Amino acid sequence: YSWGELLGKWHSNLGARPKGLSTLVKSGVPEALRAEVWQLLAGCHDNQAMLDRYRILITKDSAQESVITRDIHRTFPAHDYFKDTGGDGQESLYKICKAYSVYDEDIGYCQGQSFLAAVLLLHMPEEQAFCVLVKIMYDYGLRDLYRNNFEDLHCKFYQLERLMQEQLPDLHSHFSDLNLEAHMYASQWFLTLFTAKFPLCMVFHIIDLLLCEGLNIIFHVALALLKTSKEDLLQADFEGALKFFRVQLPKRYRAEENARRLMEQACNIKVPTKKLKKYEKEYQTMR
Repeated sequence: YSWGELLGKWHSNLGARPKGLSTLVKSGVPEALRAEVWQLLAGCHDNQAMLDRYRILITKDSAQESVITRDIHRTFPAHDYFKDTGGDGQESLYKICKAYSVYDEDIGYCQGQSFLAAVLLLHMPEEQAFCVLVKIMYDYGLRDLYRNNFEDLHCKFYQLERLMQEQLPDLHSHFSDLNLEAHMYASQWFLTLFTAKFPLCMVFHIIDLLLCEGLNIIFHVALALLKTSKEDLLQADFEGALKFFRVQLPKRYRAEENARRLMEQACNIKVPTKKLKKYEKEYQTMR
């Protein structure tokens, strides 16, 4: 089945996902089609109200200049589009982040959010990147992870640990012996959607899957990463395991072949909503 046939049908029934979308996203959106598909998946249709709002938000001043500026100078600094500090990429990135800090009047701009903005900007006009970023934060519930001094993120750490305990017991046993807990290695995984440390070709694939199947995909990729790395991690001590996550693990998905396979593995791995429910309740009652 093809993206050509699928988009043809999508465009003739705008408010409804056509069949076979999931199987196609699983293999990955062709780079060339991402601007269009991502905006379809997120329910962005060249909105005029949002365009006019954005043009006003980029004229307002933000409290988080310094947090944004800090993040921008370290967002994909080896990529040609973002390398130089006076460049059009960084400027556009600045406008997006500044517009989000004003748009979201409870959370504002969050540390590491510029990595996600950048991924979107690479594929679409600045302003469209803003709209998809707003969608991901609000509709896909990414901003809720930050809410309440990170309440729901902590819940999500518990869930991954219980999933690991059920699906990777040897690794869970070894992590238990080391007191290596999920909040030490998995915070950027959940908060930045891997865009904080992982390679562009890897994270583009992540955005494909997230926008289609929602935030639960992070569980799938986290577990696939842990599974493929089992033997490295099993021989690691405390400091080694963290150094492995922060430095060695990202380098392994720099190429399109290794990124494609990991997403395949992530999609074969089952994270039943029921089981997530179970663990969420377990956690909820604790506090």
